[PDB]
Amino acid sequence: MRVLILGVNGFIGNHLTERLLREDHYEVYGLDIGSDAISRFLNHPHFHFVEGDISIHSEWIEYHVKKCDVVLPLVAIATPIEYTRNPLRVFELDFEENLRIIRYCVKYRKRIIFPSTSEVYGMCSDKYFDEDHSNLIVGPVNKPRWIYSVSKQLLDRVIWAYGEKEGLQFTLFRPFNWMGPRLDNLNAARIGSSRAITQLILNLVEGSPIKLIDGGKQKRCFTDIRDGIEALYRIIENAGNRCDGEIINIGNPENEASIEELGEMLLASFEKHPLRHHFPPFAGFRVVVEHRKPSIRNAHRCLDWEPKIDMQETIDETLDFFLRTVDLTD
Amino acid sequence: MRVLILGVNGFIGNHLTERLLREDHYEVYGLDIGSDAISRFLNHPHFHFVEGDISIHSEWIEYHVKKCDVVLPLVAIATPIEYTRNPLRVFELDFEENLRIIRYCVKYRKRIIFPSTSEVYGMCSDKYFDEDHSNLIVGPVNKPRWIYSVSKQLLDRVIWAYGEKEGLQFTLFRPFNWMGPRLDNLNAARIGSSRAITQLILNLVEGSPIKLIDGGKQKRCFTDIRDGIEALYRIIENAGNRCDGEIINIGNPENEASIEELGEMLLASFEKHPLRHHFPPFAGFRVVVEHRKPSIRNAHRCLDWEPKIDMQETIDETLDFFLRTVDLTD
Amino acid sequence: MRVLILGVNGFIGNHLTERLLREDHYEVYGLDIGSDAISRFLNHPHFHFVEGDISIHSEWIEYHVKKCDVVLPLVAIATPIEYTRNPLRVFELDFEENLRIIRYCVKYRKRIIFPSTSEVYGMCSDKYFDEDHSNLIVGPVNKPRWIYSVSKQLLDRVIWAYGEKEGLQFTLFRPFNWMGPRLDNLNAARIGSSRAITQLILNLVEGSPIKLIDGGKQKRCFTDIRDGIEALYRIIENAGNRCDGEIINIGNPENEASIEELGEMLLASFEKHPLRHHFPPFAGFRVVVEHRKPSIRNAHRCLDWEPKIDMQETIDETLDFFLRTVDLTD
Amino acid sequence: MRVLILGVNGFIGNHLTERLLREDHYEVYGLDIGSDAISRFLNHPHFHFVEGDISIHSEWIEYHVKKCDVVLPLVAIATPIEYTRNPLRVFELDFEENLRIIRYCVKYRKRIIFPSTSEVYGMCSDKYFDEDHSNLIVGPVNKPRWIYSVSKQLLDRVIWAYGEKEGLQFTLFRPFNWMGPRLDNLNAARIGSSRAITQLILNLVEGSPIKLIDGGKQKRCFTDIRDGIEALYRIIENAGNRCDGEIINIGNPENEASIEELGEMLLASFEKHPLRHHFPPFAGFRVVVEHRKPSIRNAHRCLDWEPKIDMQETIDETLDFFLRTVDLTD
Amino acid sequence: MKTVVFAYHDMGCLGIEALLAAGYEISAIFTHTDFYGSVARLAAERGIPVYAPDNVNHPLWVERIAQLSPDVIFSFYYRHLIYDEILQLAPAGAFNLHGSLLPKYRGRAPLNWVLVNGETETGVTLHRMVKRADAGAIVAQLRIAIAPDDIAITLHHKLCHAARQLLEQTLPAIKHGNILEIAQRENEATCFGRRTPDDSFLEWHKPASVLHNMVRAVADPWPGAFSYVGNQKFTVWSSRVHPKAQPGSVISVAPLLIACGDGALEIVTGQAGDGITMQGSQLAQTLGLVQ
Amino acid sequence: MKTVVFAYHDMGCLGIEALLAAGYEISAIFTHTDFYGSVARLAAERGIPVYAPDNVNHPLWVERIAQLSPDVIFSFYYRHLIYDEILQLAPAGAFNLHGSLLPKYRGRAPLNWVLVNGETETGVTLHRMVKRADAGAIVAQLRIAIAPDDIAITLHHKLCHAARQLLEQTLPAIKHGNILEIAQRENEATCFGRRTPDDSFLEWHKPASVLHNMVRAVADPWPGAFSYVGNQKFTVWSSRVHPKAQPGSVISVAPLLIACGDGALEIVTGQAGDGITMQGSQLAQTLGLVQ
Repeated sequence: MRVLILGVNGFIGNHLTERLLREDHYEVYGLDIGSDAISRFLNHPHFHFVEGDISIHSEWIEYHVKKCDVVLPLVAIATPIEYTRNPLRVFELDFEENLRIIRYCVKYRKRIIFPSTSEVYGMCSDKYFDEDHSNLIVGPVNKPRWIYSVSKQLLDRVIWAYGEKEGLQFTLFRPFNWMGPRLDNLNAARIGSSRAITQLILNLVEGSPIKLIDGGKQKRCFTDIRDGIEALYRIIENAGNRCDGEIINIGNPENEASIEELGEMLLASFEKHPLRHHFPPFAGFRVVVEHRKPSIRNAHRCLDWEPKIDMQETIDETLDFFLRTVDLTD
Repeated sequence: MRVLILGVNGFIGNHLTERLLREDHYEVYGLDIGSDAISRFLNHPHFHFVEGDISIHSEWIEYHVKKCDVVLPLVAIATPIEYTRNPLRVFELDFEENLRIIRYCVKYRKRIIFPSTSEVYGMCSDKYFDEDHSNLIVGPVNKPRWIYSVSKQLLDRVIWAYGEKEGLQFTLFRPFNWMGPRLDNLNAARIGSSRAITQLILNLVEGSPIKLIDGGKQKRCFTDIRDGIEALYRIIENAGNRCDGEIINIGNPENEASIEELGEMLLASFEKHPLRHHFPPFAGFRVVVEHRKPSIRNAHRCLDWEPKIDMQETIDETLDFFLRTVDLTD
Repeated sequence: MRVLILGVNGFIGNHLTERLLREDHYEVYGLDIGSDAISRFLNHPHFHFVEGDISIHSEWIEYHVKKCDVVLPLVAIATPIEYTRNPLRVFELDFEENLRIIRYCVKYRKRIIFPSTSEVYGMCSDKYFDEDHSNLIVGPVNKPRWIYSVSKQLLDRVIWAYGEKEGLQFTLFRPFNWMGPRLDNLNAARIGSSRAITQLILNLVEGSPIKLIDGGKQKRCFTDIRDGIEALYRIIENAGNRCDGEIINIGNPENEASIEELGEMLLASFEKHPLRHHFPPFAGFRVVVEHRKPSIRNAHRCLDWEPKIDMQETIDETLDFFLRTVDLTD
Repeated sequence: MRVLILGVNGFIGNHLTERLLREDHYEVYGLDIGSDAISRFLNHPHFHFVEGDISIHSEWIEYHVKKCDVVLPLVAIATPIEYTRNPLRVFELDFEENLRIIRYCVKYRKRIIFPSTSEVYGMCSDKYFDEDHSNLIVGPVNKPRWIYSVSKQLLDRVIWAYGEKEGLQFTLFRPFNWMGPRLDNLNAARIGSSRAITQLILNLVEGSPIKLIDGGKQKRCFTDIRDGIEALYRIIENAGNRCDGEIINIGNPENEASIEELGEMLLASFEKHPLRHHFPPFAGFRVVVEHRKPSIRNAHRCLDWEPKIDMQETIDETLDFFLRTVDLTD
Repeated sequence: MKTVVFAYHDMGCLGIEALLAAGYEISAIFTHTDFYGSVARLAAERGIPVYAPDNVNHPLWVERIAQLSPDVIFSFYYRHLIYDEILQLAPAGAFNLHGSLLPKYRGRAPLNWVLVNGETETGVTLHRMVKRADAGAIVAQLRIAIAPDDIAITLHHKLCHAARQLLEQTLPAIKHGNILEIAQRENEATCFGRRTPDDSFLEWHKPASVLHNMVRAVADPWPGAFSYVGNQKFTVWSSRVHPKAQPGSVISVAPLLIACGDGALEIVTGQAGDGITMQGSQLAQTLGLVQ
Repeated sequence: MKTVVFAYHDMGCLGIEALLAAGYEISAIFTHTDFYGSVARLAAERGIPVYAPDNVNHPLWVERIAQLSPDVIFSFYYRHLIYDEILQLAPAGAFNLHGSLLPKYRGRAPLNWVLVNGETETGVTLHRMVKRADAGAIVAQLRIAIAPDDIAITLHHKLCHAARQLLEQTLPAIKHGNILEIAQRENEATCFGRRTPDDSFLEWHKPASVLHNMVRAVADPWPGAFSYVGNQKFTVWSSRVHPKAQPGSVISVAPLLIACGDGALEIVTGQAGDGITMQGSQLAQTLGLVQ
């Protein structure tokens, strides 16, 4: 129908718009300060870009909320530099006006799909991993850069409150380290950038010797974008109205692999890339949240949705893409 | 100097005012919506009441902050059921209005002594309780009790941030289970009334049978207001300039008593109570967290304070007080 | 009708109130933060005090402007140290709020009686000081205390603009070096007295040797509160309507005296006054803008005013007052 | 770096922008209601126009100040008739709004380049115009029509205050009658159009006889536009970090020239223009501040700058160009 | 031989230089988080690891001290508290140097009250720590003198030199083993603190010698002995005492002389407000003082 | 022979002491508005009034200079330009001490400009002023060498002793009367631009020796040589050069060496961010660098 995505300029935002363009009854008006990541889409008639900044314009975003039918918050800072420089500014800004959005949305009775952050677990050591009944662990209070992260969890609670006093339909949804083509840079203020995988890309492009940090036995999992985006399509269509008030998670337990094997297939995909002649050779190995298991019971009970695509070939293709599209701007 | 007490009408407020009238350089202009409990001290020449409510007045509070020299908030919701009846109101009152007053004091560089709550530790599993190095625990989302407590803890965090980036002079202090004359009523929204001692007030005065709740082994620590207010004097005068940017705890660790011994010496001090023949006898016994020790190293280091009054004296003379002040009309 | 004199707690405010209570068709509502100096007139039936501050209070002043029928701006900050440490403070209070009241007065067709300053002449080289025909000389730009002062002059110019296109009913009046009983306190930063006479009172009370600036040849003019205030009354009813667009000075040019004869008169009254025995004596004279004569043509032109009360006898009553009313319990 | 110049559509603004277009690290955002004068350089990739008006948009300008890095105000009204018809409009526009902008820039720590006017010195009798040390002579009191102009000088004083307590990095600069191509019209609200040169244009195009004002011997000075803008370029890069909080003037005192000799050299350069045939001849002579010296000590103390191009060549090519670009739509 | 020292400030720096002069190695230097030669640069020249945690009251630093196993622990003018919960881990004990003569003359703020009387006999004590803080037995104590012409900088130089030649003798004592202590009086023990800035205001009713010690205690670069007349601030840096009218008036202007409770005080140098320091006569000229 | 000197900082104080050793009397000192020795203390102990006006380009201050009637002007490392407003009062003229090989690279901040080439031959030059500043005859030139191990503070100290021992026999030269000086060689004058922040950023293409001398010159108490990787800052307080490698690659870990345009560099003293100083092992532990 009518879709507003606040924070249109993003990685996941770009893929979400790209997949919305397949469906024929959707008008997309995307507002954000820049459009570089979506520069291909500008010419497409049904998408309309809006230069703006949620920190400043107040009635104007509300005018968007009026004109549309569904509103998608997507803004968050995942850049470490604001944590170290002045975490209080990002804490006051990227937190409070979000509640302004929630209050305006509940006043206008608008449909809200908010992306919760994966940082609320921290380092839970309890055997029985839970999301609504287990406890959360935080480190020493002496540091301020985690003040903001924990408050994000509080924000979720606030949305929950809005349920029992007016009955606003709310969806707390949580992507986990989605990757694919069109990655982002280090300093990009976009969520979805797993520092582990990005650091691996840096180790590859720099061509430094593969640093086996404690042997590389740490395990990771990865997800595909499009399967999640189609899940969000089924939420948007609201099959059975079964997504209301339920926290939905999207993750693949089975692709539970250590860093070592990841590196083996990583080199097995890199050493077949033709453009290696612009690249340093394989420098050789040199020795120097343990597990997140996603419960997909809610996903089945709300959508009957399952994942289909495997990881390995997609990671190889994304690596080959990011090696072919190395910035020509020397 | 000039002292402003946000919510001076209460247990702590009344005791603080009464002891502050012992000194000769204090002017007290106390603002709150009610003044019944301070009817005795309203006539004192330098004590003047101000009918107010921070939820409505904005320039009034900032006026009083400017004209005064020290500002002390003292308001907090001690009502558990109010956490559930209309949680939105408590969220809108307890969080951002106080954030506003902290920001206002920041703009004015006023010495702020903030009354943090004892719920900062919560249910930490570590035996050696710390204040700035141990872990913190939050509750399940479906249980609403934490929506207040945890958020309160977060506000404390915010004040600390205003330290290093704004140069705010902050004094986080936490009251632990105080008692004394003029006990709080059932519905008073002022802290300073332990659930245990209040429950015993119901058991005795209401004449309920004494519940032998699982033997009565859990143990609590109690404090006298006099030691605390003497401490607040030495912080207001700021002996040695050593309390700047420090977290201070006021408590009495050594005298820790279980419920059974509490009830036993309560019955002992009750059997000598003079007005007994105007109050019906006991109806017979009816048969039916676990550890909290404070670390008061910083208080000793920055103030060199020791506790004086020992519990049973306060307990029996306060029980005698609130037994003899039963309305004699009926 | 209704009279509002903003800045009631002061020398000129108190004497203005005393004069106004001599006539029977005035109601006096005085607004200010303090009431110590006019506490003699609280019990008078038609006196009504209201706490206020133009810096913070906004609705109270506007509501009074609506209700009253004549409005008198009278208070000004004259703290020297505030000039040097924080010029921004005096700029942000003393300028814009007053411009706001002038603009409200325009919007509500209200009388404005603004106390312009007499210090605008500065160092005019002509033997006969004029206001609109002689030249003016000012000091260097590097001194900070004129930074505020000069803006006051510009401020006057603004109301002058209101004369031409819209014809606001305005009157700029300049008191020149006034005196009278009920002297200001020593540490009070309030205008109303000459610095020469004040330093002379200090030279008497502390018994310091009087420093003869070039022999004490600098000539000044002095006025009495009664004559000027009755003149102010006859400007308040604005007889004949002819005072519109008129700028009125108050002074006694004939009563022009150097410091030397002030010292002679001071010694004459001091060596004669009997209660001297609780004070230190004088220590002798130590040897160490110069002439001001303003025009009073407009006063005759519009109102036909001629001053009555002289200079020496008023010193005798004022000095006898400030000698006899010193609290013996000091 | 990022530069935001308020009032991009003008003589000085256009020149400075086109000068900046030779350095590759500048992004230019130019806000004004009009864009006719910038009709060529708008297509330049890094310059972007913004329809705005400081009287109405408030958050919009401040958002620009945030996203940019340096802010340069350049708007001012130099229309004498507007000083009389509606002095209030200019009073609250050229003073109030920009004062708010200075407050904003101070609040968020932004470097400010402020344009002052040379008319503040007046008629100092010393051979060297001093800004903080010289004396001042003023015009008649009874004329308020120019009160706005001296108001601007007061604004400079405010910036002065900003020095001593905040340490704001302000750079006050004063044009002394620059000249160059793309001059302004009669009703254009852009400064720089010296009455001498403009009067010369009108006396040629209208063909009126030359008024030898007191024989046409009154002196004037001129400056090159290039020298001014390269100066501003060196302050923008702030060579040596020695230009912060410094007062810099740009002038050519060795160009002391009377109206008569301007007439003779400009004619001696203009009668060589081939296309004169559509322009009326000259009609003879009819017979009909006064000495200003700049200080260039600070210029050599900071930048070591000195002007190159010889003036009459500038004036005649500019006159030739405005003669060949006569608007055909008249 | 090798031990983990906890040091801070120039006292700690001098202690490091002292034990280095005898060939002692430092496993780690636990100092607080921070013109003189930084001990960090010296330790980097020696290539030895350094750590500066905000607190040692964790099991982790407990196990650092456990498996580093230091052999003797010192305390040079430390600011942060080391309470007995850490003193338990010390195998051989802890020895803290403090600049007052134990066990006599204790109270509040000893440093200034030994300046008030200008005692020719003061002392510095190296002492043990026990369960009762600052109550351990005296290990060694040394005597020093105060000259009538001493300024803060020069007497601090004297105390540094005193620490030098004292440690020169304490090092052989410790390397030889335990040294017999000298007992104290338990009925004369306290816990010391600090003072307040408001003591800088010059109460002219005080005696001339007392005012002399007040001027002495606030020498450059301490904030200074400040006083206000009317709305004008000033601070006095140096003065003398010299041997009429009612006390309270200024007798002479050049030089400026002030009457006091007993005798007269002659001000050498003072600064008026934010202006530079200058001698008394010009100060009295600007302040408008009279003879 | 009473004169008014304009002095500032420790070369200024040193010039005061040298002039006092000559016996010259200073009517007043026009010092500019302010760890170095403040002139106020010595002026107070020896009793010389000192005036610090915000500006001297006024009728009243020049009237003061006219009434005092100085006979000479001295300049010790002055910053501002001397326009004829000061040149006219002097009967004998003005003379400036400058630490560079004039007429090369004149102007503000000559310290880095003279250490750019790292000459083993540099010193102090006295010269006279004329209407064009720094264009009068050279009075004297004094030479000293810099050792490869010299640190910035030791160079400053050596300049100070050199200034003392130079003034020691330059003051008699002007005492005895005028001397026929040596004129400047104008054929050795050039002009350049400004300095960029990149001089702080440790870029890796220039050879090791030049940036080594810069780093050892910008040692403490100067800000130091600081550079960033990723989002992490560090500063190199000192280093040494160890001897055909790919620039940008990490050569070793223990010890650790950095590849550069020529040779290899080794960090021995340095600190990351605002932390304590420590050899590069702990810095590479936080950063994560391996060979």
